[PDB]
Amino acid sequence: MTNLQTFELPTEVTGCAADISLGRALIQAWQKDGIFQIKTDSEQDRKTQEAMAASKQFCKEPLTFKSSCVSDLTYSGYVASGEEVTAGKPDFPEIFTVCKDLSVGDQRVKAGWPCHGPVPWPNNTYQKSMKTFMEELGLAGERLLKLTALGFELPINTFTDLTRDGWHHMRVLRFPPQTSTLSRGIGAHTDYGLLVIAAQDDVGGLYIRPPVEGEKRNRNWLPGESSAGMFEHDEPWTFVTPTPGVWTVFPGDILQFMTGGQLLSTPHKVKLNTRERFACAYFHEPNFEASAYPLFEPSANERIHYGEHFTNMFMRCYPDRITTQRINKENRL
Ligand SMILES: NC(=[NH2+])NCCC[C@H](N)C(=O)O
Ligand SMILES: O=C(O)CCC(=O)C(=O)O
Ligand SMILES: [Fe+3]
Repeated sequence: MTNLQTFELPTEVTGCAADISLGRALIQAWQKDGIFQIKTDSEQDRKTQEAMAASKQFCKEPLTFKSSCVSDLTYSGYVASGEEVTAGKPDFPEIFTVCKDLSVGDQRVKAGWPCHGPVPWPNNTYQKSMKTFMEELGLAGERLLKLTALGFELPINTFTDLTRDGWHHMRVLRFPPQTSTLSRGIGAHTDYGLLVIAAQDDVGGLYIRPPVEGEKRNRNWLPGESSAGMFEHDEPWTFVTPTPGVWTVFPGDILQFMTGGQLLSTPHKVKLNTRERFACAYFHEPNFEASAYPLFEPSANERIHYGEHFTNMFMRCYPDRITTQRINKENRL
């Protein structure tokens, strides 16, 4: 598409008539374009800009310091440019991943649950900026999930019943400038949870793939059907033009599975630009222990254990990271 649809969400979603009309409109936009925008208010906008500023300041730190912000208990922390792999090929942003920030005193960490541990924060100002941002993003994700259930004529809490203490996380990204021979930022892929809410500066680089009539889509939660790299050099790829005062929203793997493909996990990719590009991707996820189920295929026994999918995905992102080594050595998976 050449112009994405932009919506205003209400502060509370109760199931009123306007809620149902909006929820249906959001679903139709996903089914046509693969993505839509939501307007941010003054607080959401500010929190977004504060997160971007903290990201830029952190990236100015020496590489030796950034590399120390790592954990062997959680995937939270720093990812160097070229460390992450998508379809076996290195992605080139530097990243700070924020997963659920759990103390070593948390019962799940004491029990050795995979991926559970405290964030290796660079400092407390950075910590406050990202946690405040993710609180705001979580409120938007809960609204979007209630509206999605209403748009499908499902009980309003269908999806939010799966996101109590949800495994929400965020990737804080800086993409370096391109060269004459290299412009790959992140390869084509689909994300893993229910929703992706994303924000970006004014530089530009994100492309998404809308649903395509007659195009079968891999089911990225299954062994031999990874979505990484698929369609990477074939049209259509919609450029997500930087637009002031909005976040973008598209579905992840769990929504595709639960809706039987009536929604599709939106494939997307990032190209390096002539300038460095800052972006934040937020993932509104089920509880780590939640089992997603088919909504429209009754008598279906299939399930996705979300925590298993997250753990499998991040191990494939970072096969050599100390986090992955400890999972392997201690057979946490
Ligand atoms: N942790 C992520 N969400 N990474 C997004 C990029 C795709 C990821 N490297 C993959 O192979 O699936
Ligand atoms: O750079 C972006 O806008 C999104 C990056 C992304 O897809 C991701 O981190 O999952
Ligand atoms: Fe992504």
